[PDB]
Amino acid sequence: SVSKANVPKIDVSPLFGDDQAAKMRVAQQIDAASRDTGFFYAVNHGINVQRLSQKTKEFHMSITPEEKWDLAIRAYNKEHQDQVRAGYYLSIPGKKAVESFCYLNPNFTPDHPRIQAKTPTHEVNVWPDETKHPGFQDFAEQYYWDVFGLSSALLKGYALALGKEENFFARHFKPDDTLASVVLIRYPYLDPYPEAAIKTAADGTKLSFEWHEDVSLITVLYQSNVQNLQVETAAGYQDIEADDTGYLINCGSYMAHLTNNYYKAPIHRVKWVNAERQSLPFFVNLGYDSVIDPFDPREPNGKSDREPLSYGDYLQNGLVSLINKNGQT
Ligand SMILES: CC(C)[C@@H](NC(=O)[C@H](CS)NC(=O)CCC[C@H](N)C(=O)O)C(=O)O
Ligand SMILES: [Fe+2]
Repeated sequence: SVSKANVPKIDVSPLFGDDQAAKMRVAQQIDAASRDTGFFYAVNHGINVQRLSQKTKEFHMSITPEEKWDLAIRAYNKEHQDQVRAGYYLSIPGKKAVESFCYLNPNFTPDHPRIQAKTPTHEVNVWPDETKHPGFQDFAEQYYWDVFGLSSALLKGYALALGKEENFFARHFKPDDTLASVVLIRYPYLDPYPEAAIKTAADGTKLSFEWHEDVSLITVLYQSNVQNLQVETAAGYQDIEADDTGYLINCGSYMAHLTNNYYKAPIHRVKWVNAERQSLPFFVNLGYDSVIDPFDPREPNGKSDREPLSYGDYLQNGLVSLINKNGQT
């Protein structure tokens, strides 16, 4: 009754090199996937995902309630009015299964100009005690830059796919000001599983997270090997097969805006599965003042007439809207 989505595996290794024709062949595959279901797996990416999964598991399984309160975002701890994005998102025993830890650009320090100006969406990361979680902060900050590098290469592929010079997106994706985030999500095995944490879709499917478009330019996702994602097509939802060696890639709504919906942001949802698993997205966000003039690849002259949208305004509105529509995570 439920079909399986065509999600190609694309070797992205040429995007790190200087063979221009091989890069074009990767771009063609990105274009094709982006115009079909909107998802592809990036393989030969060079990231040590075994260590990513191990270190994340050690953190999730060793952190205590005391530490979670100390790291909690404002939604769970009224004392932390400056932590809207960065920190711990608590589970609620008997009611809410998912829990997660979100961190932002490690360069956002108290001395950073955007932090000194109190610009919305910029926060300084909070971390657990080094002595209770030795090496965790070092690993997590290094991971940020590893996935930043992969994402920068992917953005070159997207640029070439759309007929632009390879730095068209990447020039706005900078270590000093990127609003990109990593979220380390734990979906636990629970017996009994709290019914309040299961949502029923219109078609009767039991869900952990309802349909949505991503608030991102692109989303770069690593998940353990438990099938859970579905993508909407005109003929209904289709299952995305899991692969715990690759990164699952899709566009967010900022890409849809700037391409006049040529690359749509695919609508997707998370099925309920009672299994211990990890979901580790990196949301590729630009800088607060980054603006890309919209264009329409379908038109010879590329004219669009959609309004340019500052990334900061897009992100602030998008994060709130997603909470209002799909709930506080
Ligand atoms: C579908 C997965 C990416 C994951 N869902 C998610 O991460 C969902 C939907 S994309 N994303 C969010 O809630 C937005 C988090 C943004 C983050 N706090 C920030 O300040 O940047 C899951 O497994 O639930
Ligand atoms: Fe998503």
